[PDB]
Amino acid sequence: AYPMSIAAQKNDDDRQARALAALAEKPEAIAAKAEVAPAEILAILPQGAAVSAPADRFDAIWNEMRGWGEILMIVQTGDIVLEVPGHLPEGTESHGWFNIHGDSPIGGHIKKDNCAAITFVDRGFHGRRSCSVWFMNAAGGAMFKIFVRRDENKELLAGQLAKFEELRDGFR
Amino acid sequence: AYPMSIAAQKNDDDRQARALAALAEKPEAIAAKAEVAPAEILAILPQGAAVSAPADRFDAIWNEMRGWGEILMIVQTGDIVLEVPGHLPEGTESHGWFNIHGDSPIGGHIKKDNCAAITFVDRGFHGRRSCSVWFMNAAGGAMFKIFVRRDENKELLAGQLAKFEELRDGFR
Repeated sequence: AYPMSIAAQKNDDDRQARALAALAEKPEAIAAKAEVAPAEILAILPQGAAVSAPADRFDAIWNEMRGWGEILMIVQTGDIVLEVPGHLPEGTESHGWFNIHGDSPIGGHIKKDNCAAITFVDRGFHGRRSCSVWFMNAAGGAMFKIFVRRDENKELLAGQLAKFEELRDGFR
Repeated sequence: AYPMSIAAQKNDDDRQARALAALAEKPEAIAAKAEVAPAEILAILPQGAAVSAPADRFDAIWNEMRGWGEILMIVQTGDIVLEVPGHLPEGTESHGWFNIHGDSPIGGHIKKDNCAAITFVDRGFHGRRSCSVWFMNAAGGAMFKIFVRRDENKELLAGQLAKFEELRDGFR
């Protein structure tokens, strides 16, 4: 909106430069924080690796994932990474918050009105394919992430993976 | 360390003033963010309501709580409050991180080297007594919180509560 200055644009150009350069380690998105916000590193991944749906699809996507079986819920801050396996429960909504409680260890409150985008990330993570759904906030960071689980043989669960790909493809 | 200025001290005094004043709603600590950091509102609660142990007690306290049975783990950010019921699993440590994984839905990684204090909070929460253990970071915020559970009758679980009080009293 506001006019840009030569230095500001230059600062931007250099920022993107560091972004691309930092991606050198092709296979953690947050770690690649040499420069800017996670959503900026996501927009720089190979085409198809980061497919976003509009925030208004929040309820449809959540309902969809509730049928995926046991997934892995992950919330991360600079002090902790909490990983909780479980089925996604039904949620009720009031004043911008999506209150989730059901027969699952995954419970609490999601500030749904803070969601700016929902990005399906399908990329190599340290040698292996990783599939997850990132609910992004207005600041370009992940509010939380839902990961597709792996089986005994360490491979992405077939049935769940198919549903992820199916949903993700629809937004591509 | 560095010398204070009249305005800076005044700013501080006014800050504490807002803190105390905001506490008007005697029974959420974070909500009381009219002015400063959570640890500052904690240090303002009635004597005994917030008892802190030194960060070096991290392992002893975690081991202690692992014997408390099913507790409630809570991590909160501006976008989400994740509440996970479960037993605390054993953890291993490497490079400042406490990696917790076991027979429990509570799993992941805690940045143990970021812990500055562990505060036992025993206070009225909206009419009723609430007991929890806050692992604080250097910035005066809670990294995560472990809450004592309630039973069918909605009262704090007797056996668990006793262990909490016992441990907390020892630091008072």
